[PDB]
Formats: sequence, structure tokens, C-alpha cells
Amino acid sequence: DGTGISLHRQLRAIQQLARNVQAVLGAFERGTADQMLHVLLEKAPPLAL
Amino acid sequence: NRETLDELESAPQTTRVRADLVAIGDRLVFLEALEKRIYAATNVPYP
Repeated sequence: DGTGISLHRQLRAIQQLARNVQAVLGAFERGTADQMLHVLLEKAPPLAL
Repeated sequence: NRETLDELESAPQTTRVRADLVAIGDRLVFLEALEKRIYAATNVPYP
């Protein structure tokens, strides 16, 4: 609309978008550590056995 | 946008007080008994 609303609402979505990119890049950055436990517990039989 | 510049204002005036400080874990904590300090002869029940 040219008003301060329609510009600031666009700023609202971009800084909203700025959080989601930092979220899912952190997802695979930690998700690698998750999978390493699942490949070490696919192997590793118990100690008494 | 990782806004953390909310405030950085004063770091105000400081003094030196006899208090009771111990070390539990990595957290350094006060100790205080409130009988003789604030509830001396006051006839109000201590909570």
C-alpha cells in the first residue's frame, strides 16, 4: 500500500525467514551427531555378552 | 535477526558488605539466616 504497514510487514516475514534458515542449518549440523549414535547402537553388543 | 542489543546501560556504584558466601558445585551462593537480622523482636511469624 506504500504505507508504513505494508513495508514493515515485509520486514516481519524476512526476519521470520531469517530464523528458519538458521534453524534448519542447525538441524543437520546437530543431526549428524544423532545418526552417529544410531550407527554405534546398530553395532555394539552388550558388555556381558 | 538474532537481536541481542536490548540494553547495555549502567554498571552502577558498588560497595563491600560482610555476607556469607560458600561454594557449592560451580555456583557460588550466598547464605543468610533471617531471625536476628530482620525479625529480631518483631512479633511477626517467620515464614
